[PDB]
Amino acid sequence: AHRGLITDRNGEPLAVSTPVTTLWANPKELMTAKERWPQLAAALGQDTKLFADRIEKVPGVYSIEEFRRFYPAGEVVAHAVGFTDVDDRGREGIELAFDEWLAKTLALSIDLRLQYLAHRELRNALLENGAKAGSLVIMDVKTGEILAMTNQPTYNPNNRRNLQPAAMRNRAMIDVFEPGSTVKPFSMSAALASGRWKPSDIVDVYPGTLQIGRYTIRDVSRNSRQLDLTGILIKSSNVGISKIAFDIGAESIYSVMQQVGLGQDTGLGFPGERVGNLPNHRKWPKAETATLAYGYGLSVTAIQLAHAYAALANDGKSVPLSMTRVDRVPDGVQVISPEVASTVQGMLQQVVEAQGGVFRAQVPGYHAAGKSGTARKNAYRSLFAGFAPATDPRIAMVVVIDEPSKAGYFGGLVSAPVFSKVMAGALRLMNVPPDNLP
Repeated sequence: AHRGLITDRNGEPLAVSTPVTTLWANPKELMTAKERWPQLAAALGQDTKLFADRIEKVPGVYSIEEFRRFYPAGEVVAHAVGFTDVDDRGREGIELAFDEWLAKTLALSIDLRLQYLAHRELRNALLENGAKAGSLVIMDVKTGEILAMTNQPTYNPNNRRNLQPAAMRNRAMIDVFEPGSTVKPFSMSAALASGRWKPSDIVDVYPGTLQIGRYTIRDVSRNSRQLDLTGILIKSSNVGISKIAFDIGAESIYSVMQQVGLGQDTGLGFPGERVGNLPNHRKWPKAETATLAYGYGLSVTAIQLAHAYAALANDGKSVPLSMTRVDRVPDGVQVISPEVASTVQGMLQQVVEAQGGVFRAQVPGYHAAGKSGTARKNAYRSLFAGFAPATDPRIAMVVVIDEPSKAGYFGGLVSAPVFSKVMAGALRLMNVPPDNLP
């Protein structure tokens, strides 16, 4: 049976059926032309005796047209597309998730142009920083479509030999990690929604440490005393966000993170896909309120993180995630009030653009918003999550760089230049008009 074509969103082929032949034979018609057996084996490329024992233009040898898959883009979309086995059955990715449907053309949400850009830049960043692995997710904030999803290391699905187990993992969907400072905008959304905090309110975070029993909350950058809420985000102050969290209570923060999908089911029927964990306590301990607020008290995937930022970018409205091309966009759910989402967007723009901010995440020609983070796995993950253009957001992106060995001090900000280059390239390919012109 001829398997359905898989294409990218523009009709580019990603998985195609090619005809193969099971040269079958009954052990009774062949047995009438034994003198022809050696000649068969010689053309077939098998040993005479092995073939003769196996049986025990040739009579009894007939063709049966069978099918097999090939992947025109190879390693570039290996994890999203996946592959079929010898018997042409979906064994990984979309091939497995849409197996019944395929065994009818299926258009993915992936834009192969953005996929080649993301793959290349993620690969270059891994080589420059001496990193072990990486992942990069690009989402259309208006449609919920996954426009690019790349993982490094990757494999060639057309050449499945000497494969390393590391290359097979769909990291963007299966690797669970603590998002760290990238979840502070959700902690800020709870603070703003509480009615107790405004962006201009000040928190005293000096000396960049805060003692809670035998536990010590520490900021990475410790040159601060009074910080407003934008400053807490710019400086990644774990101390500052913990004090806000003690004032608003962990329950308000847990609700926002739950609503944006952190540690929750994305709704995608993608095989292997992880959920991570968003803890919930009857009575929250002081240290867990703080660790939740600064991103160490939960575990998420890169897809959930991009999805959460896509909701923030889309004025607090969450559009369901999709791995297939979206023609009719679903209604979406208001997860953060639009006024709060709008204020948090403004602060995240300042994180990238303000003096002392993440300047390497700046996108030439556009206003961009985002937040960097480190995930302490010594070993760590460098993270960057953001969206652009900040005035009418179109794309949300998450960059994950695992164990950058060549990064010294400022190692945690290794993901920010990748976001800049991939965001600039994606917006230009998408013909997005610049919103930052002097």
